[PDB]
Amino acid sequence: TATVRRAELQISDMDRGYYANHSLTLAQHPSETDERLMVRLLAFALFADDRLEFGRGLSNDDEPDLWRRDYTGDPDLWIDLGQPDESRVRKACNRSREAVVIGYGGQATETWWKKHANAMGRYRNLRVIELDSQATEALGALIQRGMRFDVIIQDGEVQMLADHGSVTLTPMVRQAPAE
Amino acid sequence: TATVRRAELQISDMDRGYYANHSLTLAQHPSETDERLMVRLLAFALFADDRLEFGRGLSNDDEPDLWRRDYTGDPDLWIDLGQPDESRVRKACNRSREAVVIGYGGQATETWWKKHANAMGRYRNLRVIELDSQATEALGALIQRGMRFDVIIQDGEVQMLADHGSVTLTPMVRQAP
Repeated sequence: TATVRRAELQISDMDRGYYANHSLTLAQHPSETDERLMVRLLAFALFADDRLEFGRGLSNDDEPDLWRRDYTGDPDLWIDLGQPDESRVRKACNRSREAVVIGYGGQATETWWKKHANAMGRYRNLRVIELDSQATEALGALIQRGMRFDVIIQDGEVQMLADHGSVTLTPMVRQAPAE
Repeated sequence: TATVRRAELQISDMDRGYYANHSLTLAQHPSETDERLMVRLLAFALFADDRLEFGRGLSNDDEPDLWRRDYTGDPDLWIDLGQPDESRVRKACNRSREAVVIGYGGQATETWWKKHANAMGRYRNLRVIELDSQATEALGALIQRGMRFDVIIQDGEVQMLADHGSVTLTPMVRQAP
């Protein structure tokens, strides 16, 4: 039994020049924790677009957790949460204009990076970011069936502000595509 | 007219606890020696951040060699290479959260420090480092149009490793916040 959540995001991104409002619906898979759901919501806010959509990346074969696809269907942006294996990383870079991995697993994610850092330099269209695990776990505690967040982004720092609590974190960029 | 230099850096910095890969394009100003191009690439590695940028070149006096700026436009980090005037350092320190002076050149740097130590000590947000001139010269000889370096930093010692060569150095911290 999946459960559907509503999320309203009022986004103020100083870094992007992005100000918009998003009325979202998220189906929480039975295997998806509250923490992972909120990381997906946060991911949407970090990359928010009129055309960004949640994929069903948890019936895990073909889709990312989030994606923006061009007007002919091909992925422009492919976002996978967690610690995808090498083949999943390779696939995403090969399949999409930009691929993003968003890790949040604490020591596991640092160890994963140091293990694969030399390797992942082989990709030029990959963005790897790491979120502090204690912050994501605090963010998961703010989960509700009907949510409203101000997402304030400024100088690489993100605040997720609701009437019932707040979490602020600074995503760590391990790798970004060449501009 | 600028010479386009691409560089990939794979940084493992055990002193900052900073681990990241960076893909950069530098414009080697026609007046910029290969040595100081590589010093500038090294300066990025020493202070690497996703929001660290290269300033415009010798063509523009008034920008630092590298900087990180806030949404406001205030420099969070201000980095000058060589022997800047004390008045320029004073102004940089006043407008930026931290300013950095990276000395390279050899005998140029020591005398600049013999003259300026006192006045610069009253800017408590200033960092001043000196790079050995033998090392920066060796670093410059490793220049190419498409460069890939592993950068390992531990206990103040930096190793820049490429397929075609390696350089090790220990920057000398003359002043720090």
